[PDB]
Amino acid sequence: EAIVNAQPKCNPNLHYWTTQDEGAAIGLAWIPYFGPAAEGIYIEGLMHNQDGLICGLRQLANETTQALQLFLRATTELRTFSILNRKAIDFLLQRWGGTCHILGPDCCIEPADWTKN
Amino acid sequence: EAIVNAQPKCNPNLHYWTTQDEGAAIGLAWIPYFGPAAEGIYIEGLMHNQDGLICGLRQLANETTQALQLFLRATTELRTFSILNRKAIDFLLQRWGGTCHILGPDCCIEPADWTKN
Amino acid sequence: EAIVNAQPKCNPNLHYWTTQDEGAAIGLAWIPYFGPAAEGIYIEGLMHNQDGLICGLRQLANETTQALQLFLRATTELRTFSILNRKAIDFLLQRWGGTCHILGPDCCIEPADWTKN
Amino acid sequence: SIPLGVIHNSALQVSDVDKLVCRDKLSSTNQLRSVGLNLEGNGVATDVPSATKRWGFRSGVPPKVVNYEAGEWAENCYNLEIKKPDGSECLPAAPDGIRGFPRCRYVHKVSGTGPCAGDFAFHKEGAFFLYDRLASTVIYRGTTFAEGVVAFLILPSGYYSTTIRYQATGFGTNETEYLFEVDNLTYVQLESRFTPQFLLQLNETIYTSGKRSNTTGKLIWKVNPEWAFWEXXXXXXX
Amino acid sequence: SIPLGVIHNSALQVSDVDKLVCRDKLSSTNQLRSVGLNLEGNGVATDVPSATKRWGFRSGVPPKVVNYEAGEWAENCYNLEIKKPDGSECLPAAPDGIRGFPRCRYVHKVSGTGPCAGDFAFHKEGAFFLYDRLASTVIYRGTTFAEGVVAFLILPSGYYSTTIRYQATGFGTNETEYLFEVDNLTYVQLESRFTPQFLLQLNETIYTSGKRSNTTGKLIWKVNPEWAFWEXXXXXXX
Amino acid sequence: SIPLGVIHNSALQVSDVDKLVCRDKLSSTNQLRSVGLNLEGNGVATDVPSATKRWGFRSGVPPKVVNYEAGEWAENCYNLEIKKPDGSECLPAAPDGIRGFPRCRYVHKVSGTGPCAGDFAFHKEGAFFLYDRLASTVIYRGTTFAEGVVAFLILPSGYYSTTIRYQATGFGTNETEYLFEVDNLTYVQLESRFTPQFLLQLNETIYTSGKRSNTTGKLIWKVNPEWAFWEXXXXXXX
Ligand SMILES: *[C@@H]1O[C@H](CO)[C@@H](O[C@@H]2O[C@H](CO)[C@@H](O[C@@H]3O[C@H](CO[C@H]4O[C@H](CO)[C@@H](O)[C@H](O)[C@@H]4O)[C@@H](O)[C@H](O[C@H]4O[C@H](CO)[C@@H](O)[C@H](O)[C@@H]4O)[C@@H]3O)[C@H](O)[C@H]2NC(C)=O)[C@H](O)[C@H]1NC(C)=O
Ligand SMILES: *[C@@H]1O[C@H](CO)[C@@H](O[C@@H]2O[C@H](CO)[C@@H](O[C@@H]3O[C@H](CO[C@H]4O[C@H](CO)[C@@H](O)[C@H](O)[C@@H]4O)[C@@H](O)[C@H](O[C@H]4O[C@H](CO)[C@@H](O)[C@H](O)[C@@H]4O)[C@@H]3O)[C@H](O)[C@H]2NC(C)=O)[C@H](O)[C@H]1NC(C)=O
Ligand SMILES: *[C@@H]1O[C@H](CO)[C@@H](O[C@@H]2O[C@H](CO)[C@@H](O[C@@H]3O[C@H](CO[C@H]4O[C@H](CO)[C@@H](O)[C@H](O)[C@@H]4O)[C@@H](O)[C@H](O[C@H]4O[C@H](CO)[C@@H](O)[C@H](O)[C@@H]4O)[C@@H]3O)[C@H](O)[C@H]2NC(C)=O)[C@H](O)[C@H]1NC(C)=O
Ligand SMILES: C[C@]12C[C@@H]3C[C@](C(=O)N[C@H]4CC[C@H](N)CC4)(C1)C[C@@](c1ccccc1)(C3)C2
Ligand SMILES: C[C@]12C[C@@H]3C[C@](C(=O)N[C@H]4CC[C@H](N)CC4)(C1)C[C@@](c1ccccc1)(C3)C2
Ligand SMILES: C[C@]12C[C@@H]3C[C@](C(=O)N[C@H]4CC[C@H](N)CC4)(C1)C[C@@](c1ccccc1)(C3)C2
Ligand SMILES: *[C@@H]1O[C@H](CO)[C@@H](O)[C@H](O)[C@H]1NC(C)=O
Ligand SMILES: *[C@@H]1O[C@H](CO)[C@@H](O)[C@H](O)[C@H]1NC(C)=O
Ligand SMILES: *[C@@H]1O[C@H](CO)[C@@H](O)[C@H](O)[C@H]1NC(C)=O
Ligand SMILES: *[C@@H]1O[C@H](CO)[C@@H](O)[C@H](O)[C@H]1NC(C)=O
Ligand SMILES: *[C@@H]1O[C@H](CO)[C@@H](O)[C@H](O)[C@H]1NC(C)=O
Ligand SMILES: *[C@@H]1O[C@H](CO)[C@@H](O)[C@H](O)[C@H]1NC(C)=O
Ligand SMILES: *[C@@H]1O[C@H](CO)[C@@H](O)[C@H](O)[C@H]1NC(C)=O
Ligand SMILES: *[C@@H]1O[C@H](CO)[C@@H](O)[C@H](O)[C@H]1NC(C)=O
Ligand SMILES: *[C@@H]1O[C@H](CO)[C@@H](O)[C@H](O)[C@H]1NC(C)=O
Ligand SMILES: *[C@@H]1O[C@H](CO)[C@@H](O)[C@H](O)[C@H]1NC(C)=O
Ligand SMILES: *[C@@H]1O[C@H](CO)[C@@H](O)[C@H](O)[C@H]1NC(C)=O
Ligand SMILES: *[C@@H]1O[C@H](CO)[C@@H](O)[C@H](O)[C@H]1NC(C)=O
Repeated sequence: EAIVNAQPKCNPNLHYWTTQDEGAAIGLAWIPYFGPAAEGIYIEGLMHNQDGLICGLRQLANETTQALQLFLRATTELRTFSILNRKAIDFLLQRWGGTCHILGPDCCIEPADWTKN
Repeated sequence: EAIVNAQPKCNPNLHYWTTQDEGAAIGLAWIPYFGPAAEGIYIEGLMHNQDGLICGLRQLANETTQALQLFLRATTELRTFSILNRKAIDFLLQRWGGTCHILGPDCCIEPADWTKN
Repeated sequence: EAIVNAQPKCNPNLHYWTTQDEGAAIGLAWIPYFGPAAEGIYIEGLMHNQDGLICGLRQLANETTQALQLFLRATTELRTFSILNRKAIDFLLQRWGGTCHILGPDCCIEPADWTKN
Repeated sequence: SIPLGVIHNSALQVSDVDKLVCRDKLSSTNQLRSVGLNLEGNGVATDVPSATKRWGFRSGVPPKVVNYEAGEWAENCYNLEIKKPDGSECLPAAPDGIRGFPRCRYVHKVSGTGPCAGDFAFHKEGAFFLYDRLASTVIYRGTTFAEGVVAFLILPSGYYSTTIRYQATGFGTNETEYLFEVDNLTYVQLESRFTPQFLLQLNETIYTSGKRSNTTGKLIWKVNPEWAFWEXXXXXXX
Repeated sequence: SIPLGVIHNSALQVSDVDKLVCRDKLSSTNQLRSVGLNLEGNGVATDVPSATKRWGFRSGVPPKVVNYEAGEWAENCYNLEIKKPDGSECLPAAPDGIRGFPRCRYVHKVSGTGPCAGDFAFHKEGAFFLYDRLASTVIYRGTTFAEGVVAFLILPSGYYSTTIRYQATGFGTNETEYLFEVDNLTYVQLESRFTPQFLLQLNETIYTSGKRSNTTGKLIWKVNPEWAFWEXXXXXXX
Repeated sequence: SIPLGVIHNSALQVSDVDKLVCRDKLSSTNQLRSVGLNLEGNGVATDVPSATKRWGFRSGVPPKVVNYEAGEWAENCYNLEIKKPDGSECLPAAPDGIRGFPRCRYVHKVSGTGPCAGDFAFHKEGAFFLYDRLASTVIYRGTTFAEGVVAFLILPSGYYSTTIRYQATGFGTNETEYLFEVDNLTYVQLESRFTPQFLLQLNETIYTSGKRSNTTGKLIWKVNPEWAFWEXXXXXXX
């Protein structure tokens, strides 16, 4: 569907925290004994509302909640870390879960430059 | 292989319990604070022995036990939730884990309607 | 890259322990009640330095440590069992994560015997 | 590989690995299902004396847990509170997140004593103790379970539960004594032949025939002699 | 399926499932991100009296935890130490590995008492309590959290934190009383209208005007009347 | 990305990411293996005094655990029971499911005291403490481990273990004293130069030369001076 922000307000700016993707530490900062404590493993960034992504993000997390809660009700796992890996697997199964009929609408093989041959 | 039910008896009917796949809750039943308790998250169904699936199912779970137990012996995970995701990954690796030689027997690409071109 | 063993020494032989891949147990050894204790679930093997794999293995585990530690710092999972499954998913996404342009360099479809048709 | 069930030619079968079947379609992880079936459905004896003999204590084997997504309504479940003669607990408390099996017509709650010569209680036939969407290789204290096994496959009246209480001495041995409990002072010597419905009927007649102990000591009845489910004063009663 | 966000035509949108988009590319698991957004950013009331009314106690629902990889700097967080009148703890201790929310400008630490008629405290609107990269459906004792919700999508000045302490009676009810604490013997009756900055300013004037209790009993001030954040002696003060 | 090893041109190498190799085949998850190698095999000093100096206490860093599927028989393992001078434990008990390293020729069990200025003990060089198919960044109390590192890759005489016991003061410091224990009252001053086999031989001669303490006090021997493994009464002994 489309996402229509239906919230009373929207903070259009997004001051965010997260963790870095690898990144060679300056010397021995990767060793846990020498590295930062739990409080200092975060980076920060600021993202504005170009293309309205911030306000759409807030509406998307709001609308995700019902499905997420129903998923958490049905699982017996105390802590779920596998949603994104399972979405990656679903991505591959949607495209490659059966035989790929070329020129078909559910097969992502393009022999365009194989057609000019 | 084939599954031959070799059990002393077989209950041919299957009264089953499980959890629903999403399903829009009536109003606020998805909120954990308002939703059902642990005892009332289940649905029920009844399935008969059409195509002999029930009696084959009982034999299949019986014959699965040896491999499952040997898998549980070799893992250090106290609770295993990843068997089905790993079978999905194995499904994709069997077909797409190497180069796909068209018209080959281990490549599931059918250019049938690409052949009529 | 290439792996250059830069360690002070290298044990070129590798006396290893691991667990077996399934393997029909002699009778009832698969039942946990009858099977071996935690101390006796291991097999053993010995592998020598053919192709220099042992000394490269020691250098590879040494060089893996920085990335592994940085990954463990960023995760909130107390015990991580999903690195290999996630590498399998990454393997499939690298090759099949988008449309496969035949004869392209990032598409592993070979119509060689489909070309002789 | 752990077997995986698939429906070929209007019949279930284990998918052969080295044979690739391009016609089989797996469109999403939703098509994969883990499933638990009760030993009940295979015709095993479900009475307490026969069922308990399939369980045994053992040390050195760490417990293991695997989840399953769908299960089967059980006629018989079991709930154990076993201590050693010195009063120490024989079974571990249920780990966090493991609840009782969700659908039981009869929960056989057995309380009593035994030597318990082992850190955990396993299934002697290698089956699983089925809990709420979690299958364990061991028995947890005071937690209702059905005996069962798990299957994995690719897809292409209310609920009434009544508790039947028992007392056991020499649990987990060759010489185990069981007593059906009708109240805290009135018991009936248990036989393998007694079905759940027979126990509930005998309990009601004892209550309606006034045959309960009207003293402060324990009254023990023996009884005269008097197909699967889906198809210190002693005395006598005939 | 749990919704998954994707950027089509310079606009975010939920990817329709039954429609396959071969032009979308997923090159690695790194492209998938889980993300937590604060209810703050939607304009909810963040003052303690309004915020606490969105939480409530309930039994029979097992707690659930899901992780998220990136979060948002919060203006307001909360940290609860609630006991029953008899002194038993109302909230469970934080499980191992669950730390406080990592970025808070104001932590509202509320201590006090309430009936706590439930095993756990849930969010009445179904939102999540955001901790350090872990989102829980329940509140943990003495652990700082922001109210928030989680999103999943496919990619194509320092940190200052100050604690504002409160006292509560009748927590989790319709008749809850709150007191802003300036020291262990000097309190101010709390109103929804009081912003965090107003509380810090009022605290400093009380310290600089010597209006603190110079006795051994509790001094309680009331005060006269006197847009979102990103855009026993009583008395009076006017 | 975490490096992944692959065999190209009869030589192991780290697979470059941005270069796709269609000739590489991954037929199942079974082809992927996680693997642990002992620092032993790289030539590090394995004697207790040298090994312990590579470990240190630190707070604020939450412990982390990762599993590995295959390991290497170790010549030297270690097992620590360290308390503060006031008798409080320095190391945490092993979490459920973490057992000792499965193959050790010599387990160096060190008991004693140190300041332990940190919540956990980490490896100063960033290596892992290898347990039974689980690698941890920290040391667990009374649990046998080898020092090691983990690798990930794509595939294309019995067991005798003897315990060597030690006593330590000032553990985890620059001025640590160690004593090899031959019985509860007879000790030998420990030097880095002493190999495991030398310790076992010296222990036997002390037993066969009657040089054990035949009093009720502790007897401490010093000894005169007298390549990798795979290739209060004091006194003296020469
Ligand atoms: C999958 O499905 C199959 C088939 O349904 C199940 O197979 C059962 O396997 C168990 C063992 O794993 C069998 O139990 C054994 O039965 C033997 C014979 O049973 C009776 O029949 C003979 C007459 O032929 C009598 O003489 C005998 O006394 C029995 O009355 C026993 O000899 C075995 O004895 C063992 O246990 C006893 C009691 O604990 C000990 O005293 C012995 O020393 C010995 O250890 C044992 O009891 C069972 O019979 C099999 N059933 C069938 C129908 O063949 C699988 O178990 C099932 N898998 C799972 C995981 O559920
Ligand atoms: C995703 O985003 C949407 C939109 O922002 C959120 O929607 C909110 O949903 C909650 C409930 O889930 C709503 O709360 C309810 O508000 C009702 C009306 O609010 C006021 O307005 C009327 C005037 O029209 C007044 O008469 C009324 O008294 C209120 O002042 C209330 O009627 C509801 O009452 C319930 O709670 C009270 C107090 O606990 C109880 O006494 C009642 O018995 C009853 O149980 C309730 O408070 C909220 O208004 C919605 N917001 C908007 C902007 O529409 C979603 O919650 C959000 N999802 C997540 C997961 O964050
Ligand atoms: C992967 O493999 C590599 C190579 O084998 C390993 O590299 C080792 O890294 C550690 C640190 O991470 C090194 O330890 C350091 O050694 C320095 C020099 O060692 C001696 O040599 C000089 C002479 O050149 C002497 O002057 C010196 O005194 C040493 O005797 C030391 O200077 C370092 O000192 C640090 O520790 C001491 C004691 O704790 C402190 O007092 C200091 O303040 C300082 O903090 C340090 O000891 C080691 O030498 C490297 N080995 C090699 C062969 O190069 C990686 O560790 C390995 N990775 C993993 C994960 O196993
Ligand atoms: C093959 C199965 C048929 C039937 C529904 C099963 C299932 O999970 N179906 C889903 C889709 C249909 C419906 N909406 C429910 C949910 C799939 C579960 C089954 C089962 C459950 C319990 C024990 C043994 C077997 C029963 C096996
Ligand atoms: C779509 C996102 C844009 C931005 C970076 C995001 C991200 O994780 N980017 C990675 C790559 C770029 C950079 N190096 C950081 C790490 C991806 C996280 C975001 C977010 C974070 C927190 C709350 C809500 C949203 C903010 C959403
Ligand atoms: C590349 C490997 C070669 C050898 C067997 C390895 C393996 O796991 N082989 C399986 C298939 C063959 C056999 N049946 C055993 C099981 C794969 C594990 C190895 C290893 C183990 C321990 C430490 C370091 C390295 C040793 C590395
Ligand atoms: C178990 O009991 C039976 C009869 O009650 C007896 O024959 C058998 O010897 C006993 N087993 C042992 C090990 O004593
Ligand atoms: C029976 O005994 C149990 C435990 O001894 C006790 O909890 C229960 O209240 C008793 N019931 C009656 C009716 O005495
Ligand atoms: C036995 O009968 C009495 C009489 O009504 C009843 O209250 C009791 O619950 C019965 N016991 C069981 C186990 O059903
Ligand atoms: C008292 O007990 C006897 C036997 O135990 C029983 O027959 C009788 O019905 C009971 N009640 C009475 C006598 O009221
Ligand atoms: C809650 O309090 C309000 C006013 O304080 C009152 O009107 C209402 O009746 C109370 N609710 C209950 C359930 O008593
Ligand atoms: C205030 O009270 C708390 C708890 O009662 C105590 O820990 C703290 O030290 C006190 N502070 C002062 C200044 O008295
Ligand atoms: C209130 O003011 C005093 C005066 O400096 C200060 O020490 C104290 O920290 C303030 N309280 C808060 C919650 O900031
Ligand atoms: C003492 O308390 C009074 C009122 O509580 C206040 O006005 C005064 O400033 C305080 N300090 C003094 C009198 O030094
Ligand atoms: C550690 O001990 C050495 C010698 O034993 C000494 O030179 C050094 O100063 C000590 N370190 C500290 C921090 O005191
Ligand atoms: C030696 O001491 C330990 C602990 O102090 C004790 O457990 C052990 O029995 C003792 N052994 C002898 C032979 O005294
Ligand atoms: C030392 O020698 C005695 C003599 O046999 C032996 O019993 C003891 O086990 C030895 N100690 C060790 C650590 O091997
Ligand atoms: C007694 O101790 C001395 C020295 O400690 C030793 O030489 C002697 O062999 C021991 N045994 C005896 C005297 O029987």
